[PDB]
Amino acid sequence: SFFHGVTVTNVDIGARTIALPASSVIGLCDVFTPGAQASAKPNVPVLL
Amino acid sequence: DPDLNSASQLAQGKVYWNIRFTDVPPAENPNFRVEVTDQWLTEVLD
Repeated sequence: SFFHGVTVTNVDIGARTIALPASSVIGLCDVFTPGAQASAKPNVPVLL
Repeated sequence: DPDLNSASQLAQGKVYWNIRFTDVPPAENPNFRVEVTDQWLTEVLD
């Protein structure tokens, strides 16, 4: 008697769906003047 | 659409509908083709 009772198990043997990662994400790097009105730091990436 | 509603496209929450139609084009060039014939010329006999 290794188990006495109901045993409900999810077997999880479906075929997974595959999606496309990202169509167009544009990596940009051009110069700018850091200061008061510019909210970014001169080396960190900023998501726009 | 049958081919785009696959079992894997529907599993991601993607369901496709096709709307095909035709517009009403503006009649910018209405052509009229006049011919003078003699088909009903024998109609003036009776």
